[PDB]
Amino acid sequence: GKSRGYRSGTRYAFQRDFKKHGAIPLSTYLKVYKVGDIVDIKANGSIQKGMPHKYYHGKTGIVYNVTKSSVGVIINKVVGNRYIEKRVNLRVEHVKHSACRQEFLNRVKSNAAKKREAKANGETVYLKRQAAKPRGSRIISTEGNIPQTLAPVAYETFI
Amino acid sequence: ARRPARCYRYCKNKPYPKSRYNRAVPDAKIRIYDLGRKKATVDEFPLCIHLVSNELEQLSSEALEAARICANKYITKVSGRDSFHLRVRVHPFHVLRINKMQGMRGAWGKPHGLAARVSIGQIIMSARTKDSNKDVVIEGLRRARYKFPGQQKIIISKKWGFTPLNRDEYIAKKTNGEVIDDGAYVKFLSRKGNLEANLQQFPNYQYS
Amino acid sequence: KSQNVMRELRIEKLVLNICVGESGDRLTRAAKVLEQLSGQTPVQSKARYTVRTFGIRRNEKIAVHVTVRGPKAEEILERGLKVKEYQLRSKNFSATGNFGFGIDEHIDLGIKYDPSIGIYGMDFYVVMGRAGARVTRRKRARSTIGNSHKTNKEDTIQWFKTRYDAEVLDK
Amino acid sequence: MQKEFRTSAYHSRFQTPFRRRQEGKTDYYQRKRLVTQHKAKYNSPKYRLVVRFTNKDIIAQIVSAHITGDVVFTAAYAHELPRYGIKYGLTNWSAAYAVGLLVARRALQKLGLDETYTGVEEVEGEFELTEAVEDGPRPFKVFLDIGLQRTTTGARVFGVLKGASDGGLYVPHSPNRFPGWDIEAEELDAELLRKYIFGGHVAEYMEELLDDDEEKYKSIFKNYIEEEIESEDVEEIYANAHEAIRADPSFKPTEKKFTKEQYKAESKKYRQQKLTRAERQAKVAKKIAEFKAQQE
Amino acid sequence: KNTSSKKSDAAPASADPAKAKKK
RNA sequence: GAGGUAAAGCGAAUGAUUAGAAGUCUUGGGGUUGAAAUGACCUUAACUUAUUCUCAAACUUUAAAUAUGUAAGAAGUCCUUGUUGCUUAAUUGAACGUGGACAAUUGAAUGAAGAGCUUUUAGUGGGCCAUUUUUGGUAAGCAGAACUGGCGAUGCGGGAUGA
RNA sequence: CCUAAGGGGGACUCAUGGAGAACAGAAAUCUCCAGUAGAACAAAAGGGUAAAAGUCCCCUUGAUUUUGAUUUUCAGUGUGAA
RNA sequence: GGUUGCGGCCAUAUCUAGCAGAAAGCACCGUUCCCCGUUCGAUCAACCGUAGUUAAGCUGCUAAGAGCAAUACCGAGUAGUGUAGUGGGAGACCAUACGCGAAACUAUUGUGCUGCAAUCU
Ligand SMILES: [Mg+2]
Ligand SMILES: [Mg+2]
Ligand SMILES: [Mg+2]
Ligand SMILES: [Mg+2]
Ligand SMILES: [Mg+2]
Ligand SMILES: [Mg+2]
Ligand SMILES: [Mg+2]
Ligand SMILES: [Mg+2]
Ligand SMILES: [Mg+2]
Ligand SMILES: [Mg+2]
Ligand SMILES: [Mg+2]
Ligand SMILES: [Mg+2]
Ligand SMILES: [Mg+2]
Ligand SMILES: [Mg+2]
Ligand SMILES: [Mg+2]
Ligand SMILES: [Mg+2]
Ligand SMILES: [Mg+2]
Ligand SMILES: [Mg+2]
Ligand SMILES: [Mg+2]
Ligand SMILES: [Mg+2]
Ligand SMILES: [Mg+2]
Ligand SMILES: [Mg+2]
Ligand SMILES: [Mg+2]
Ligand SMILES: [Mg+2]
Ligand SMILES: [Mg+2]
Ligand SMILES: [Mg+2]
Ligand SMILES: [Mg+2]
Ligand SMILES: [Mg+2]
Ligand SMILES: [Mg+2]
Ligand SMILES: [Mg+2]
Ligand SMILES: [Mg+2]
Ligand SMILES: [Mg+2]
Ligand SMILES: [Mg+2]
Ligand SMILES: [Mg+2]
Ligand SMILES: [Mg+2]
Ligand SMILES: [Mg+2]
Ligand SMILES: [Mg+2]
Ligand SMILES: [Mg+2]
Ligand SMILES: [Mg+2]
Ligand SMILES: [Mg+2]
Ligand SMILES: [Mg+2]
Ligand SMILES: [Mg+2]
Ligand SMILES: [Mg+2]
Ligand SMILES: [Mg+2]
Ligand SMILES: [Mg+2]
Ligand SMILES: [Mg+2]
Ligand SMILES: [Mg+2]
Ligand SMILES: [Mg+2]
Ligand SMILES: [Mg+2]
Ligand SMILES: [Mg+2]
Ligand SMILES: [Mg+2]
Ligand SMILES: [Mg+2]
Ligand SMILES: [Mg+2]
Ligand SMILES: [Mg+2]
Ligand SMILES: [Mg+2]
Ligand SMILES: [Mg+2]
Repeated sequence: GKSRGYRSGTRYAFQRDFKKHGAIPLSTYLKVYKVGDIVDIKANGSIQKGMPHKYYHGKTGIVYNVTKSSVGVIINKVVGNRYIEKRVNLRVEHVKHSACRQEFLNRVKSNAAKKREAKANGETVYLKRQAAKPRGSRIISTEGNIPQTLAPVAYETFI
Repeated sequence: ARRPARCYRYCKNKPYPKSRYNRAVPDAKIRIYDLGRKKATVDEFPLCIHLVSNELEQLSSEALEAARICANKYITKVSGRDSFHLRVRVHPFHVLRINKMQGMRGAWGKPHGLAARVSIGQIIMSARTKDSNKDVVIEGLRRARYKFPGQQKIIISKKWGFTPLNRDEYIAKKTNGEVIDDGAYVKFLSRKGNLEANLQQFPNYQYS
Repeated sequence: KSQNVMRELRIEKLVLNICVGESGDRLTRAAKVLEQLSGQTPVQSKARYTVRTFGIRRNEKIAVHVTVRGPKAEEILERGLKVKEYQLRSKNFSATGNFGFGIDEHIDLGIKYDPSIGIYGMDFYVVMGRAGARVTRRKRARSTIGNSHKTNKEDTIQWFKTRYDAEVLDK
Repeated sequence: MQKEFRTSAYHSRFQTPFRRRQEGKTDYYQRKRLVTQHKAKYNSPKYRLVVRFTNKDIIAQIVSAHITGDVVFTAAYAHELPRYGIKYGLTNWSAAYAVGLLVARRALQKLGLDETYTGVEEVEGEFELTEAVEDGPRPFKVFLDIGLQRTTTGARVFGVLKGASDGGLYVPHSPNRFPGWDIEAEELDAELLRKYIFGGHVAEYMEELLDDDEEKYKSIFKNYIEEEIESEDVEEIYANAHEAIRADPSFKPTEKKFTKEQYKAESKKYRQQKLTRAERQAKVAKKIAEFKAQQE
Repeated sequence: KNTSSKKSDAAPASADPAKAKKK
């Protein structure tokens, strides 16, 4: 007999963290979600209402609706050869703001601050990010660091 | 009754132990893992000799029992029953299955026997004895090697008996009062925890 | 200071138990005896499970017990110690500083005998404690009692011997 | 021979509760239900009337909760009452009523809703809720937070409730926990509630005890005796206190006999400070050597 | 009148462990 | 961000599991110390304590690799103040806006016979093989799954010969 | 299968161990301490739950009405369930 | 800086055993007419702040403490793994190449930080 229920295979996914069971810290209920916010989805096993399906555990999406205790999040799911827009109603216990927005949002501020400062100084500044480049030339001092010669060691048994 | 061991040599299946899910499992043929003078103190038998597997393989409980009996008999016959402490270091916890005891429909087998799954470098048998009984104990294990399939090496341990310390570090910890007897084994001093209990347990502790 | 006023030992409560093995009229008369002795309506205890050997069944009203505090507890305790002629054993004191004894006839206490009532034996247990036990019993900020403030066997034994001029045996 | 229970694995796998739950001070279930706000009202806060009783004081605070911690809006203490004319019985039910009225009036002064939402100016003990004014801002809405204290008809927390309701704040409530509620005949006897508002029970105890035990009256009611305050003029003590509370509900802090730095320096002289690593290492060496005398 | 209330939860007990004879 | 497989762990929970040592007033028994004591002794067996050997697809604190969700701007960021019957104690917010500022390094790489969209219809709906992961089975040129690449549908050079 | 074993609120805290109390003993009832859940939650198993979701008490019928939106299986059809 | 009320993070805060704690606070503490709840004013309810106490709570310090937390020329570039070969080996399995890379172990350090309001030698 095959089994394919709603929470099948979620034995460990929906578990609470070790030594983290019980009551929900109240910063979860004090956070404010606005339409357009990017949120990570992580089902809390101790709250069974407004709980996401196991597919959305670990997914990140956009808030589109705000209700009394829940937010609506838009997820794009692959169905065959295309994406289908999914609209999941989730209580805020299974939701947390995504930490990706802010890095962008700080880099936007830093670029704006750097551009005006170069504009203030009448010079130019380059704002595009760069991948790590190969390192330049360098000189290695040997005062106190004369090279030590190593050799491969013979085989030994230690039991 | 019992198939040839060649049918069960390799670790082809996941571990299938006794549990709440398989209950009608027979007992392993090997029940005794410590032989000889198992109550001897650590200082009596400094020399340790291992039989080590050079194979990722399964060894039946029948083979374990046979090799244990062979080694024990030979060593007690040649050097006496109180000249060694033999320990079998692998326990057969994996259940083999047999199907016929139609065809392939509903072919999930019944428990048939027990085997230990050994890796490369895993110790199968350990023998702590005196140095003068080396050639005897070695010859005791080399015969036991014949009861096993695959390749095994007889390796003389660098350590004192069944302890994790080398034969020089044990003497250092012994003259420093940093080890005490515990019957067949020993306890080592810890520099952590209740100071008073540690000091009481090791009166001969030359503190520095 | 070990000689502090608030470290004074004194009785917390006295619990009177009559475990009549059956339900019905006999248990009712034991409850009448307890309500007579204490002046308070007692409470009946139900069997937690069924034992055929003891002739009891689950949720059958078996025993009756009552808790008394204050001067009435002191009066009942000395009335019961008179029956024991002020001589307990060392084994009668628990490691937590509580003690108990058991009388065999309730007319020995000094109450009127009724043929309809009959005689019942009775069980006495005294819970000892110093001041400040409310910490462990209040709702908010419940905590534990410090080691020196705890009640133990020796302090209770010495306090009983001093306050009653009695003897604590140990046979 | 039983197994020792308190093993190292027991401590290793132990999950400690929230810090303020292990102190036994916060019921986080009730706190979650009180504080949590409708997510579609976003940053509009819920306001709590925190009511706490100590052995000597009544604390009433208007609080809104945030991630960095709770923030006090206003606060009225029972020890503020002597400024208003109540010097004794700072934990009466009537002292609770006075504290509730004071915190309500002080909050309304801070907001600016003084002339609007005066409240129940003629306290007759009738059940009443602060009704909104047409074509105007709604009354300041506050929900009661009694903490761990049990809900009983006659409890002192609902005295602060009635005071806050009478002070002009809108606090939703029912009258079946007030003193004077007949549970059999489900109506409120407003006469007994008004009696409780103006210290009627204490004055009646004074009168009933005085003619039955003068020595106990002398010990229990000392402060009244050296002030020559009888039962019949208790009511005036509250009626005036009420008036004064409505005249100037603003908070006046106690003038401090020392400055913050002087207080800190004085307190810093006591309380032992942790030993350096070297000191305890020397202690360990001494204890090892001093253990050598019991080698037998 | 009044009676003791079930503080426990062993609804389908009707017996108890550890209660072994010959012990 | 999510995950709970590999590995690892068991003097960490659960479950399995070898050996001694020291202890205890329910020790589980045998003998004698005994008038008997249940109060010692010799013993085995129980537990307790600190250790010891070995394990788990349906155990687990920890915890990969590979693989996976989202973001990397002009539909962006910031400033001011318009609309509502929603919301706030409110002149608070919510959403949608007027007006203004930030100009090509307009905010990573690489590529892009360009991107996007629609209608309509064929054949097919027996599959099989190789590496790796993997299940049943003693195994099978056996049966069954995962990912990819192939044969089928495909000739050419090699493997003599061979999907 | 359940008028509660549904809903709300309140109070309390289980499994088990130790030490004690007449009959009473391995198992009756009473007391204290310890007790991270080692219990209980209708029924398989997993997850979840401790001033509770467990035990007890009080009041109830939200197991109600009108229909939309959404999640799973999915053709993004039905049904069931949420 | 201490203390209280309300908190955020939720053990660097827990657990065990000792010792100390000025001021205020908190607390234990005293009583039962009243609202209220109990077998029991023990809990809960109310009254007094009057008769007493830091004994306990609470707070701080101590411990080659348990636990927890952090760090690393610790173990270990080990186990494992992505990718590769007409590599080795009868096989089981193993080596090498380009990459990623643990857990246990060992050692050291630390043992709540902090927001709003009020108050204090
Ligand atoms: Mg089946
Ligand atoms: Mg299945
Ligand atoms: Mg998880
Ligand atoms: Mg539901
Ligand atoms: Mg859902
Ligand atoms: Mg530029
Ligand atoms: Mg297989
Ligand atoms: Mg055999
Ligand atoms: Mg061989
Ligand atoms: Mg009977
Ligand atoms: Mg915690
Ligand atoms: Mg509540
Ligand atoms: Mg039950
Ligand atoms: Mg594994
Ligand atoms: Mg493994
Ligand atoms: Mg591990
Ligand atoms: Mg004998
Ligand atoms: Mg404006
Ligand atoms: Mg514009
Ligand atoms: Mg980049
Ligand atoms: Mg077509
Ligand atoms: Mg088509
Ligand atoms: Mg077609
Ligand atoms: Mg067709
Ligand atoms: Mg075919
Ligand atoms: Mg066909
Ligand atoms: Mg291929
Ligand atoms: Mg290959
Ligand atoms: Mg096939
Ligand atoms: Mg074809
Ligand atoms: Mg081709
Ligand atoms: Mg060709
Ligand atoms: Mg060819
Ligand atoms: Mg060929
Ligand atoms: Mg239910
Ligand atoms: Mg219900
Ligand atoms: Mg309910
Ligand atoms: Mg409840
Ligand atoms: Mg229905
Ligand atoms: Mg279907
Ligand atoms: Mg559907
Ligand atoms: Mg569909
Ligand atoms: Mg559908
Ligand atoms: Mg449907
Ligand atoms: Mg400082
Ligand atoms: Mg003081
Ligand atoms: Mg009282
Ligand atoms: Mg009270
Ligand atoms: Mg103190
Ligand atoms: Mg003190
Ligand atoms: Mg430590
Ligand atoms: Mg430490
Ligand atoms: Mg590899
Ligand atoms: Mg390959
Ligand atoms: Mg070649
Ligand atoms: Mg490599």
